[PDB]
Amino acid sequence: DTEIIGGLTIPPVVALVVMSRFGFFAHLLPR
Repeated sequence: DTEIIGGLTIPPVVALVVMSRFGFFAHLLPR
C-alpha cells in the first residue's frame, strides 16, 4: 500500500549519500 509514500523513514547518513551521488553524475556527465 504505497501510492505516493514509498520509504521516507531513512537516516541522514543514507539521504546524504543519495544527494552526493545525484550531484556526482550531474557534474561528471556522460563523458
